[PDB]
Amino acid sequence: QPAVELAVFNLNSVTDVADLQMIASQVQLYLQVCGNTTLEQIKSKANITTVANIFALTGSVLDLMLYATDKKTGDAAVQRGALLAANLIGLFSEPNNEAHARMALRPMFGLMAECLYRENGKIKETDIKRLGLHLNAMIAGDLENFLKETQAKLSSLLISATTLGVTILQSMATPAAEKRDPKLKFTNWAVPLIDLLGKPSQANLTPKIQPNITSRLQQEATQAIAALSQTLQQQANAGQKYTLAWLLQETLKAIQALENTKGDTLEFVSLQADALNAPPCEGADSQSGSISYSIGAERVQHADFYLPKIGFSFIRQYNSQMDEFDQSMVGARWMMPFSNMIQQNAQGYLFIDSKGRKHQLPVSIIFETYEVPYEGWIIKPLKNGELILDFGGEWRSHFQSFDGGKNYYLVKKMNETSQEEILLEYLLLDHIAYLKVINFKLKQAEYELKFAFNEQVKIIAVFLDDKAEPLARYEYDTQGNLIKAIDQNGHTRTYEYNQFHQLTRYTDRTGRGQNIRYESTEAKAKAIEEWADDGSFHTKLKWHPRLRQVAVYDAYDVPTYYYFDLDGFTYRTRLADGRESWYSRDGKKRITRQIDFDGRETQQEYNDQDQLVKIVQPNGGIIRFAYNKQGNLVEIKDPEGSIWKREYDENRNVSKEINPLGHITQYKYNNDNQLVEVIDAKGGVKKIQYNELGQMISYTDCSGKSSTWEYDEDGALTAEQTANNKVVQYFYSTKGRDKGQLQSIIYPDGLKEYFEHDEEGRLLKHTDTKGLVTEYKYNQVGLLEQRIDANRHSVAYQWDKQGRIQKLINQNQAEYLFGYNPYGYLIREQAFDGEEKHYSYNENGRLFQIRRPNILTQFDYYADGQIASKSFTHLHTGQKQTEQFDYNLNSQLSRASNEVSQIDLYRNALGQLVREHQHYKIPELKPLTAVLHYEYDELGNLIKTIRPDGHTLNHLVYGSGHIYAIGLNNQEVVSFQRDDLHRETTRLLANGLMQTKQYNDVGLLSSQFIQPEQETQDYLQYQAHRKYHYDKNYLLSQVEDSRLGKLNYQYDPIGRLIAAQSLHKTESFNFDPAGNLIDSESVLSPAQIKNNLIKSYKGKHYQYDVQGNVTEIIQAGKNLKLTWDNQNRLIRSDNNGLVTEYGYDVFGRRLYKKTAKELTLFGWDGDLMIWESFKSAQTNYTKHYIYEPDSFVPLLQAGYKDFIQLIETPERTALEQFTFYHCDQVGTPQTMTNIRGECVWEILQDTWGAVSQIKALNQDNPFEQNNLRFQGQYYDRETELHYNRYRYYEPHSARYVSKNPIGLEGGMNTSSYVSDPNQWINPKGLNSFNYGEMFGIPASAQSGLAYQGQRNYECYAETGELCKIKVPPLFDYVACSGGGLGIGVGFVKNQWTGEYYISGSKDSLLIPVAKSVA
Repeated sequence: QPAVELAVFNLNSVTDVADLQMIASQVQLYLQVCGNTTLEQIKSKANITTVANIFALTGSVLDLMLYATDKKTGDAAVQRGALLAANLIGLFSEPNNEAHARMALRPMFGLMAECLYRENGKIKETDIKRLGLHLNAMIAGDLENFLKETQAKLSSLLISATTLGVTILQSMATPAAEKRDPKLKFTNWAVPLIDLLGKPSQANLTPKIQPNITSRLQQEATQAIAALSQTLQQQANAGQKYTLAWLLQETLKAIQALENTKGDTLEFVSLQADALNAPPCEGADSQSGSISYSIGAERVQHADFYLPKIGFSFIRQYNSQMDEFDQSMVGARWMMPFSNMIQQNAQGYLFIDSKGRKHQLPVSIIFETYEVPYEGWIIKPLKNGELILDFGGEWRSHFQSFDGGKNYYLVKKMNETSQEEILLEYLLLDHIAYLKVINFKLKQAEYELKFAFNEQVKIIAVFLDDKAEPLARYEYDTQGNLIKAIDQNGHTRTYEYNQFHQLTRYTDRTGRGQNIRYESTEAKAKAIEEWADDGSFHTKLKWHPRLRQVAVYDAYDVPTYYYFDLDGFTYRTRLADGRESWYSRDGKKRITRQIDFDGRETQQEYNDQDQLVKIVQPNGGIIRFAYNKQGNLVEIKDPEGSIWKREYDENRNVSKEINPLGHITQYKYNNDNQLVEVIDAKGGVKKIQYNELGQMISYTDCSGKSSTWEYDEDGALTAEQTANNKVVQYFYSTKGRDKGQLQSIIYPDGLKEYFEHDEEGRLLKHTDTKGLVTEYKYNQVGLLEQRIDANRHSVAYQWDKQGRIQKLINQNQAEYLFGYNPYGYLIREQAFDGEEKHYSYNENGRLFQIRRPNILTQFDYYADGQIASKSFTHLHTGQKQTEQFDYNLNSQLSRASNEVSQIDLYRNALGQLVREHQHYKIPELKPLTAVLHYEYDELGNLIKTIRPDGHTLNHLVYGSGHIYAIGLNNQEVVSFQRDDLHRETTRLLANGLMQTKQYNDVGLLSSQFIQPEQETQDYLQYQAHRKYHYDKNYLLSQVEDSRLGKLNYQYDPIGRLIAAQSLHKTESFNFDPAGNLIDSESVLSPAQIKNNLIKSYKGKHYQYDVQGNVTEIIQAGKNLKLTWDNQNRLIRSDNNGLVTEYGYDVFGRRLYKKTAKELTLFGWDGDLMIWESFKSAQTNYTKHYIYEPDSFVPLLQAGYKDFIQLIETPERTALEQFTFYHCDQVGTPQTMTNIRGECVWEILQDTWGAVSQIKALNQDNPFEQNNLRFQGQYYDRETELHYNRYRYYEPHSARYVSKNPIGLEGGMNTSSYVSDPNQWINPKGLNSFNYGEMFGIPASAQSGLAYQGQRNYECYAETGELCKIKVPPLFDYVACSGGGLGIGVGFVKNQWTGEYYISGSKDSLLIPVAKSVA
C-alpha cells in the first residue's frame, strides 16, 4: 500500500467543510501534544501571507506537522515529500499572476500520485481525461503545454515551496477561510484554521492520527526546517520514483503513448471526516451483496407478511448500529413499518426514517418549518404540538409526543387528496408508548392490524382483523433480541446475536445462514466480515484509518476500494486491476458526470429549475430535454436530431405522443392514473380494464379481441382467458414449504403442470403435463448444483466462492471448466471436448483477445465500447481476416465490412432501416451493390420492401400490424384470414389454392387442409391435408398425411425424438445422455460421445480440426474435405475433387457459392435470404424467395431467366414463373405448386433432413427446384450439407459440422441441431426454438412459475433518489406492460447484430448459458 493515500474528488460535490474541520482538529491536537500550545496562542506570531486556497493550506500544514514529527524513510519519505511539495506549491503567493496556475496544478499532482503511487499503477486514459477536464475547468489551456511549462518551472516552484515551508515552520519552532479563491490572500495562516474549527460541522472531529507522544515540538520543527530544503530540492529529480518530477515524466510518457459543464475541477485531502450517514443509494457501489460501505452498519430487511389489497408489506429492518431501538417492541435494533420517530438528544431532535437513516434536526423545528438537504422532504410543526412530515407525495405523517415532547411517535398518516389515512393506537404504560393497533382506513380496504405482546411487551403475534391465524409470530431471547420470525406462510427465519444485540447470523426461510462479524461489541462498531455458512462470498471490510475509504476483499482476497463522501455517496471505486469508476456530483448531489471502469463517460446537465435538460452519451451523442411551464417533459431530442413530442393531461399523465415522423399516439387514463385507452396513429383503439386492486382484468386490442384475467379477492391470478375463450387456471400451495406459491396450472385441455418450490422460491420439482418430473438441487449457499431431468440424467454445477461458475458437468460427465485470473475475470474456458479458449483484456477491461487452439481473435473498440473491428489471425499459417464496424450516434450499426462485402445501413428518424446497401466484392466477379428499400406504416410495420433488382414486396396490414395480404409488384400473391388470436386460419394463394388451418385447445396446429378454391377438371390441382395428434406433453405423436400416410413418432422422457414410423421409412434414433446421436447399431461404437464430436455414424467417418470444425467426412466412395476460415466458416469444400468456394458477409450471411465456372450469388434481407442468382456459360437465372410474415417459412419463389441486375459499385425484369410452397407444421417445405395449382415438386426427406427422394415434374426447370429445407436451411448439392446461416448442418448425423458460435448460450451440446425436429427449428444455427408451440396458449402464461407482481402500495415512505446512478434514457417511460401499450424514444426496427459475438467473458446463467456471445 502507498505510504500516502489521497481522496481526490470533484470540487463541485463538496458543500460541507467536515474534512477541513478534521484536518484543523488534527493540527490542533498535534500542536497541543507536541508544543503544548493551542492555536489561539500561536495565532499572534503567525503573520504569513499565502493564497486563499483552504485545501492547500490545510494539506500543507498537516504535511508539515507529519514531516516534523512523523519522520519517514525510503519510498514513503519520497511520497510524503512529494505530497508536501504539491500542497505547498498551491499555497505560496509570490508570483500572484501564477496563483491560479499553481492552484490548478496541485490537484493535478494529487491525481497523478493517486494513479501512480499504487503498485502496478499507471496513468490511464481516464486519468488523462480527468486531468484535462480539471485543467480546462479553470484556465482553459492545454494539458501537454501546462505539464511541460510546469516541468520547466518545477525548480522555481520547489524553491518557493521550500521558502513557504520554512516560513510556516518558523512559527511553532520557537517557544512562545472557506473560500478557494486564487485572487485572495490569507493574512495569517493559523487564523483560517481557528475560524474553521469554530463552525458547528455536525461531524465527529476526533483526530484519526495519534501524535508521536514525545513532545519534540521545537526540536522536531528545527530538524524539519533543516531537512526541508534537501527533501524538496531532490523533488525535481526525475530519476527518483514517486516524486513530482517523476509524476510529470510518467504523465507525459502516458500521454505520448496513448495519443497514437466548464470542465470538472478536482480537489484532494489526506485526512477526511467519518461518513455522517449511509447514502440513500442501495446499489453494489454503496453496500455489500448487507454491510453498508460508508458506515459499516449491518442491515437486513425481512418481510413477514403482505397485505395485497392495500399493497402493504410488513418490513422488519435490522440495523446493527441502531442502539436507539434497543428496546424496540419487535426486537432490539429492529424497526417495523411506522416505527420511525423523533427523539430528543443533546444536539436537538433526531429523526429516524423508515429506511433507518438518521437525520439530526434543530430544536427550533417545533416552532418553524425545516427542510433537509439532498433529500427534498420538509418537516413543519403544528400549533397542537404535532409535526407534519412531507416525504414527497400526497402523504403527510403526523407525530405526537406522549412524554414532555421527548419522543415523538407516529400517531397517524394523512393522504390529503385521496382522504386515505392510517391511525396508530398506542398503549401508554409508565409514560412509555407501545403501539397497539394499526387502522388501515383506506379506500382499497379497511384492515385492523392488532398486536399480541408477551410479558416483556414484545410483539409475539400480529393479527389481521378477526382472523384466528396470525400473520406473523415472533420469539425473543432473555436479552430482548428477535431470534425467530414466522411469516404468514409459516416459514421461519432465525437470528443469532452476541451478548450486545449485534446480529452475528441469520437464516433465510430455507435455513441458509449468513454470518457477520464486527470490529467491536460497541453499538457504533462497523461490520468487518461476512460470509455464507459454507464460506462462499466471504467478504472482509477494512476501513481506511484516515480517509472515507473502505477496502472490500472478496472470497479470494481480491480488493475493491470504495471512496464515499461525507453523506455516504460512493463517488469513486477502484478495482484490483487499477481501473477506476468516478461519479461527479453538483452541490445538490446530482450526478453530473460518470466515467466508468471501461472509460465510458456520461454527462448530465441540469437547468436552474433542477430539470435534466441534456445527456451526453459515451459516444458523444447528445440527448436534449425540454419542459413546459408545468415541469412536464414535452420534447425529447435524440442524438440523431430526431424530436419526440409529448403532451399531458391535468393529472401529469402523457396523453399525446408525437414521434419524429409525425405519427400521433393518444392515451386515456382513469381516476387511478392507470392507462385505460390508447389510440394509435392509425386510429386503432385498445381498451384496458382494471379491478379495484388496480390489476388489469381485461385487454381489448384494436381489432376488438378481448382477453381477460381473473384474480381472487386477495389479488392472486386465478385464471386468464384468451380471445378465443380458452382458460388457463392457476392454483397455489395451501401448505408446506411453498405455501402461497404457484403450485399447479390447468391448461384449457385439462392437463395439469405441478411445481414445488422451497420457502425462498427456488424451483425444486417440476411435473409436466405428462407427469414427468424434473428435479433441481441447490448447494448450501443456494446456487443450483444439479438438474435431474425425466431421463434421470443430471447436469451438475460447481461454483467458486464468489458464486461464479467453476465447472459444468453435462449428462455424459464431461466437464466444462471456467478459469478466472487473480482479478476474478474469466481468462480460461475448457469445453467438453477439451478445447481451451484463453481470454485477455485491454487496459479498459474489455475483452481484448480470444486465443483458441488455431485462431487468435482480437477486438478493437470505440471509446463508447462498441466493437470497432475484429481480426482473426491463424496462429500457425498467419493468415488474417478482419471486420470493421461503424455506428451512428444512437449506437446502431451503420456500416459493417469484411474482405468480400460492405454493408451500409440507413435509417429514418425513428431508427427504422429504410435503405441497406450490400456491396459485393466477390473474387473474380466485378464489384456490384445490391440496394434494399423499406417502407413502414404509421405503426412501424414493414409494408413495402424493394429488392435490389426492383421487385417490390407489399404487406397489407390490419389493426396493429397483422398481415392479411402479401403483394408482389402490386399483385396479390396470398391473402390471409385470421381468428380471434390473429392466427392464420385460412389463406388464398394466387394459384387458386386455399389452405385452412385448425388449432386445438392449447393452440397447436391440429390440422391443415389445402384444396382448390374452384375445382377444375381440366388439370389435377393440388389437394392435401395433414392431421396432427399430440401426446400429453404436446409432442407430435402422429400425423395423418394425405400424401405420406400416417406418420408415427415416439419420444424419450425429455422430449427427444427417438423413433419415426411411416410407410416410406422407419427410423430409430439412439441418443447419448448429452444429446449426441450414437451408432448404437455398431457394437464397437462408444455408448457416449464424451467430447460431443462423434467420429463415426452409420457409415460416415468424421475428422475435426482443433476447434471442433469437421475438416473431412469419409464414407463409401465419397471424400468431402472442408476448409474453414478463421471465423469457423466454410470457405472451401472439396467433394471427390470438385472444389466449391464460399464467401460470407460480416453477419455470416453467405454471399456466393462458386464451383468452377458456375457462380451462385445470394442476397439477404435481414435474416432471410431473399434471392439467389445463378451465373454460368449456359444458364443464367435469378430466383426470389418470399416468406410468410415474420418467419423463416417460405411462401413462394419467383424468378426470371437472367442473372440479377445490380448496381455497379462506384427497367425491372418481369418475373416469369411463380411457384408456391406448401410446408408442414414446422415450416419445412413438402411440396410446391405452379401458378395453376398443380404439384410440380415433392420431397421425401428423412427425419433429420437428409433427402430420400425428390419428385419434380420439370427436372431442369430451376424455378421449380427447391433447396430450402428445415427453416433457415439451404441444401447444398455440392456437399449434401444444409447451410444454416451461421453453421452448416449435417443431416446424416443430425448435427452441425462446427461448434455453436455463441457457445453454451445456444445449449449444453454446442453441436446438436434440435432435440425434436417435428416442432423445433433453429433457423439461424445459433439457438433452437420450439416453433410448434410459438402460437400456443401454454406459451402465454402470465405466471409461468414465479412471474407474479404485487406492489400496489410502495407509498408510505419514499425519498426520491437520482443521486445514486446515471439515468438511462432508453424508452423514458414505457408506460403499461402486459398486452403492450406504451412507447417513446429509442426503438430500432430491423435490428442488426454487429458480429453476433460482442462479448463472451460471462458465466453463471443458472439455466443453461455460459457466455455473453450474442
